[PDB]
Amino acid sequence: SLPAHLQQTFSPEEIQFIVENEPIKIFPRITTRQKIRHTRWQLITTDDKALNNMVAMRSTEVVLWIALLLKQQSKCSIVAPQWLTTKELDRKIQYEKTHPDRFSELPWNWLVLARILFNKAKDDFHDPIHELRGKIQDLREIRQIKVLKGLKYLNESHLQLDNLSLLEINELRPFITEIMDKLREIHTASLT
Amino acid sequence: NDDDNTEIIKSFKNFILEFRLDSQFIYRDQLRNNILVKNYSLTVNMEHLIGYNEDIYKKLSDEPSDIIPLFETAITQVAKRISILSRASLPTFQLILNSNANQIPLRDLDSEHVSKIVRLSGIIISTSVLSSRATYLSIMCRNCRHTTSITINNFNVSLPRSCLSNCGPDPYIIIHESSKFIDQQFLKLQ
Amino acid sequence: ELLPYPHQLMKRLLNRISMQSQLIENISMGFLDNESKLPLLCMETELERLKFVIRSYIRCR
Amino acid sequence: NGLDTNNLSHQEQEYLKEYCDLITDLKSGDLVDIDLSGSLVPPSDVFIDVRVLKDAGEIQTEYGVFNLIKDSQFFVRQSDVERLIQQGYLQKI
Amino acid sequence: KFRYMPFSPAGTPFGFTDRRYLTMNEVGYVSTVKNSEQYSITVSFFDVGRFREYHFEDLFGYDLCFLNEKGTLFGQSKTGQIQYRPHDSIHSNWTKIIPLQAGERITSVAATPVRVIVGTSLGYFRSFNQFGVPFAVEKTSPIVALTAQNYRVFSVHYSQFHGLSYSLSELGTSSKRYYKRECPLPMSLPNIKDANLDYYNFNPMGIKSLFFSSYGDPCIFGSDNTLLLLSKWRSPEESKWLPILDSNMEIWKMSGGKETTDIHVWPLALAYDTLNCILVKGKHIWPEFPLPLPSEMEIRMPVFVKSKLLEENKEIQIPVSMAAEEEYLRSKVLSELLTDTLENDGEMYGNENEVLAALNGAYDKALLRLFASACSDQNVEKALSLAHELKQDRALTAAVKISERAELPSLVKKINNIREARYE
Amino acid sequence: MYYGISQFSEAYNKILRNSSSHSSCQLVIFVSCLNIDALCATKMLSLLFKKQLVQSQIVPIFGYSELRRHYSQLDDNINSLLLVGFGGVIDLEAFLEIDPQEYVIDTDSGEQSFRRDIYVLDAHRPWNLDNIFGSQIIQCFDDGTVDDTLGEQKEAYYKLLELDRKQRKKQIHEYEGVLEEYYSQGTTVVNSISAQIYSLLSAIGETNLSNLWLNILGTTSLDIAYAQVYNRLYPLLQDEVKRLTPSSRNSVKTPDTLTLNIQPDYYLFLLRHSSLYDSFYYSNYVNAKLSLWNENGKKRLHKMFARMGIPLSTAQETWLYMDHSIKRELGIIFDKNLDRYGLQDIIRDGFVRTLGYRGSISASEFVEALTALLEVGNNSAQKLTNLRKRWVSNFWLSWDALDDRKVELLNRGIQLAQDLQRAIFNTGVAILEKKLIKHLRIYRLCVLQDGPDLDLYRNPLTLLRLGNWLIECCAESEDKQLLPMVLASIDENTDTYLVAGLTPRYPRGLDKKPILNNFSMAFQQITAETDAKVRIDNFESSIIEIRREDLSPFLEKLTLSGLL
Ligand SMILES: [Zn+2]
Repeated sequence: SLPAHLQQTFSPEEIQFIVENEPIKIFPRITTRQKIRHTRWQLITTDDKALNNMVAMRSTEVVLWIALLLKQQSKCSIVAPQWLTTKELDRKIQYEKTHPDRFSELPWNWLVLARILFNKAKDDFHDPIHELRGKIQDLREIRQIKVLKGLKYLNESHLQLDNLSLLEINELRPFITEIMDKLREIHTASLT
Repeated sequence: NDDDNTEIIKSFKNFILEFRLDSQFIYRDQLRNNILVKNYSLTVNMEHLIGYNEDIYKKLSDEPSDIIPLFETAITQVAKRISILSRASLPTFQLILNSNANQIPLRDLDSEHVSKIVRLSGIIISTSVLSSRATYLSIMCRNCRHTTSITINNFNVSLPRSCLSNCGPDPYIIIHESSKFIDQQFLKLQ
Repeated sequence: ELLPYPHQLMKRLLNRISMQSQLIENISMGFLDNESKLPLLCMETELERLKFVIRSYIRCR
Repeated sequence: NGLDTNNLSHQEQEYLKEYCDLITDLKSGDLVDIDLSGSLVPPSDVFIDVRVLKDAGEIQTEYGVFNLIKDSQFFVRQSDVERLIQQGYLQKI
Repeated sequence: KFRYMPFSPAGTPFGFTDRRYLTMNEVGYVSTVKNSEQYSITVSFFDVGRFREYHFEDLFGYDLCFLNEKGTLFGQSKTGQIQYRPHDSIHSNWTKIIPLQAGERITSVAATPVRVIVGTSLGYFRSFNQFGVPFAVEKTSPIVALTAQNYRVFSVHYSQFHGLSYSLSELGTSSKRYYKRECPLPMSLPNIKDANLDYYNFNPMGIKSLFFSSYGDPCIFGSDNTLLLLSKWRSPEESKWLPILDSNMEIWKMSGGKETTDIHVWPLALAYDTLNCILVKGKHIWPEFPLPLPSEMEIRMPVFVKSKLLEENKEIQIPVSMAAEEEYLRSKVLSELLTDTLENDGEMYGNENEVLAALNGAYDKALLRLFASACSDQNVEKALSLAHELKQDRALTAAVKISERAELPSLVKKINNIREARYE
Repeated sequence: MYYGISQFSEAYNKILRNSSSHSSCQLVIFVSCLNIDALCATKMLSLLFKKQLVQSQIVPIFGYSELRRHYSQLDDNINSLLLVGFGGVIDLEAFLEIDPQEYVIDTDSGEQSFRRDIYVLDAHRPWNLDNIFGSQIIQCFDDGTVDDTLGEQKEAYYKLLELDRKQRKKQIHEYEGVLEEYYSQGTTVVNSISAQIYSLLSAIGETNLSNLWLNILGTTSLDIAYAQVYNRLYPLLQDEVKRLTPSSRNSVKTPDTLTLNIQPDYYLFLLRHSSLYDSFYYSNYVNAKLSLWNENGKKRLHKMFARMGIPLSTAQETWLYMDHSIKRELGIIFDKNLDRYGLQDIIRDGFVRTLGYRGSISASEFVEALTALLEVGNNSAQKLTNLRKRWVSNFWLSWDALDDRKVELLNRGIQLAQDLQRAIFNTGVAILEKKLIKHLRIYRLCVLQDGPDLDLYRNPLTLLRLGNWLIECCAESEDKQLLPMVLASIDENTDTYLVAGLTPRYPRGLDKKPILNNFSMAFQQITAETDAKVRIDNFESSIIEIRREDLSPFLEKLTLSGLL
């Protein structure tokens, strides 16, 4: 009833679907806050209140799939989160290069949200988007080096991965879990 | 002119690091993936080099025998930057070219094509055994044992004629333990 | 492991999906019988996303 | 089937019949608000463009019609056409 | 020496390029492109639900503009041509030439739902109704800048023989009222790098923009990059200009200090308590055509001693004493403005009373946090004077709890006297 | 008239009022395939209706037969149609068998309203006046031609309609005279449909570089056949490029920068994909000027490159690898030389688009790619239908090629364009060397009886490629009188000639009033008189297909007619 490739992991589209439930800041380009001096949003999964009280260019926070729906039309702009600016990503790059073992504390959704917003909101960034793409690429490459170091220390016992992304984890998950399972089964089998 | 060579190298480094189509950094990806499977080369489509900055392609095609080693050097530097945490060893990377320049048939190649990049086709009628060419020679003076080295780019070197500070007329010898070599093969194209 | 079923949570979610479907339908009948369709589109795709999560959850277990 | 037969054993043929009957019982009792047999790719878009890959004439949907003219293209709610993508009459996404 | 120049709110120069903005405000923005011998004008809106963008080829080369909800007003400063364009296009566009003496120019223009207003460099002040009928001509000090919101008009005057001054009016469909006439404006004019000189060649007054709060209070943002708001303008004997945001200090603070330069604030509108603006980066002070998203800055009362913050921080964090001072002042002034709006103009979104109540909560909390430090220095009188300021009686009980924890029974006694008085 | 260009907004608002809902699909677009401008107009219109989230259907249609079929099977829920690139020149209310009383609703008032709109987006003229004045349901998007030109015909139509004695005789004779002189005008395109949609997007406030590029493409597709219309529209496109171009200068080429310049775009064929030599060699205009279909013209082209200081091997390099110094200096090298060969009209400024690092493409090259995809992209009645199905299906290869995500499909288009133009050129030198063009007194005749690549010319656009290649050659000669031409080609499979009636036109650089195509009604008159079996359902009604045995009687009756 569940396909083999979905049995013990998430598809990248499911990882996207998870990340799309996160709140994001938008500048509305419609006004829905009816003045004191008609259809309302009436949602059941998320905060209905913000969308019914939008005013144009008063920034407000909504769930990301609604922000993408409004940005498919010209009816909002999505404010790129503070970490995704050039200066912040450069600080994270310096952290990654300065601490060879720790992963830098980017948010768990960083690669997923970078991909989403670089595609669907390429015009909304204050910084030039080619630099943001370049530095997101720098971060992924440096973090992949750190992953390849970490996998030399797989155990039958456990492992710790402090600030690894949801996407990076989900990409590694079948390999790490299967190999550690087999190391366990070798070790436990040897016990009397 | 070493500053100019450094700017050529940095131009190629920027080409590897910056060239992108449809949201993918194709040469960063290709170089990383090549490093993972431990083949130290990069296949470059010169349509992309032209599309990036035709000044670089003009420099490359004017004198490839000088420019190709600089491009190889740039690839090594980017390879280290995208696969090693520096401030916590890889060889000289081979450049490989893809092209769609108009073919010159093998009979029409003559003296005006000397040292130009050329595209041609034919039938391989023989393939010689492999042979070892030096990339890095560790070099010693026979009398004073002054040691030096030659780093070689295989696009056309010799041992120095006399000692680089009597010491004999023709004194240098190779230290075969520290010297580095590469595979070379000869083919005949009909 | 097969984790224990969220009985009360699933009961109340299925009630909401029913009532929200009836609401979206009632508004559609109202349109057929101040007008802007955009909140209606958000409600429609909300039920699509939510029904996807329930579908995926049940199919997995 | 919840939406080559010679290769099955006859036990497998009647097994498959019973398992399909079971699936169609699950998406008919309680929980019927969700078509439990629907897709498990998450819904990426609410409206999609779809090119008609085979002709099927004028058919109704809940508040309208499609005339499935060969190599015509719609722009339409995905939830109103998914059944026809699975049945191979519509092309895109 | 001085030259009059045309102004429109937050309009930009051409600089080294062939397109510029005529204006931008809470409604939208207008841009013009030097399309060879003629100009391509585009009018763009932030509320795409209400209004639709449009463009036209302009043969006169309008250099003045103004943009309210109802229509766009255009002007050509050197020829006296003006044009007005309703946004519905159910009412007609219309065009007029207003007379100019030799060397006279239109310096600013503005529009209201029942009026169109034109001010010239010789200080003539011409009013037309919204259909172009001439209604009045005055003479005033030359109107270097001018805007309106609904029926309220706010104009800035200057000459070598009058100095900098302003007027505020509420013209209405009836009961045409004038709140202040040519009172001196306390804004600072620019000092006499070349991008700055280019900007002041375009705009010698150095008014980057000029507008109203969403609740209808006049605002201006001068060459000091300090947002000024005129408080209690509805009663002239109490009116006072409040420097509600030193944006240089706030840019310095939010960037971690480090002598941060080559980032500039381009103001659009204040809304309630939060300046919408473009943060321009680089040598040029003004935004480029692909208009960046207007970032938001909350207002900050200027109580931040830069030397003290340098000593503390050597990313910048604020000592809790300074933070409580700014919180108390900001909450007090914003609560006053909300109270005046609700008394005179009344609610418009229907939640301003809840906002004002929560704001009084922040005010009392800031006073209690100051009171705690005053009690930590064991000063009974500073503590008691702070105790007098609190609004909620229930909040004033917390001052008793603090003065108990700070072992000041004198303060406890005095506060209980205040409780007994406040009970009335 | 029916909707003037000032009030396209009102028709679009009526579309959104009547035929838009989240609930249902309600809007159908019929677009004439084998028409680049109609394609680009439909693409712009579909992007508009996507952004406004309007549920709609696009149907590509070959000709009037398929139109009447597809209209007949529309459900009453469809309360708006858009007819793109056809239908303006035929009485649609009669042809589609409309009775307005079958569609009328809610009269109250001296007024009516109707359960279905039929909006017509067509650039062909003369309009049928039943569409423009008679119908209450047909709603034409007028470029201004009616208000500019047709006041007398308006008055004549309404007075004749009113006029159900000496005065009666005089009036009815007069206005029948006016109308029968307005009809029997030759057919002609006066606008680009894509520019009409662009003016609508200007009214709504929807212009952007994507919609502008589509407008540029649809307009550029007119340039070969309708040079005057392209020259009329080109200034407005320059205005819009400057208005929508960003303000940055010294803009470094960056993988996210879409740029759309006005710059020198020579009249050579696929310059930035061909070699230089091939882009001269396969150009219609260069062939016409140099008479390149013979060895002397070939010698002249070699002479030109030698005089330019370009080695022939360099001239034959594919343009990307072709020498960078030559690519920089090319404008100077042309300026110094092309007047010397009379090729001075090669110099032109045109719209060039370059996106990121993936090359540069002019509107000229891009429409060549799109046309090649339309032409060669993917019992007699059934075989004919299965051929027309291939062309209806080729529409979606041109459509998908408009998207930057699918530039590999555009490169397929480029390759097919080169090989198509090669086939046209070889057929052309066959025609001119074997002197196929028989000079009948009224018009020139050319009939392809046999040869290689004959099975391409059963496509109307490929036949029109060859026709335009011939017409440039005849136009740029001094000895020949400018006369209309008939080009015909046998299909050995269907045993029918496909026949095209082609206008002449002046030399490419000269400037006079336009030349109209009167094969459109002459073919109709011969069809109406004859017992022959001839199809006349193509939207470009100057094209017909006819059985092999009937052609020579048809052409004899045509050359006896005075109508050409
Ligand atoms: Zn020595």
